[PDB]
Amino acid sequence: GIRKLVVLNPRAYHTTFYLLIPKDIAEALDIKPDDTFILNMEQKDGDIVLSYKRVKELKI
Amino acid sequence: GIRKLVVLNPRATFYLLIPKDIAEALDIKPDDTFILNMEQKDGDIVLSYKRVKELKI
Repeated sequence: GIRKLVVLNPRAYHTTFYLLIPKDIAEALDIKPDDTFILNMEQKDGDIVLSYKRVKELKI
Repeated sequence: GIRKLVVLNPRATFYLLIPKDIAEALDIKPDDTFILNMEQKDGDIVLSYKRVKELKI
């Protein structure tokens, strides 16, 4: 009856934005800098969602 | 039958970029709040960052 959820803010650096990939999580799915993701804009109950899907075929 | 698409790589701590165009389109602001939901699909992971309202930080 309980779960941890991580909250975030975009990381700014015009202005470029990024989204952190939690330490512990990156280790679980063994995220490698060469991992390839395609991003899709989606929505749920009026809340925008940015889904980053990992597709191995796209690695180079 | 042609198409140009953007592919993203984790940029090292790793971060994922929010393409200028999408960021603008969705009016991303540095104080927006997102929760990170994970899902499995086509045999692989998905990092869904939902921009929520009823939360802060």
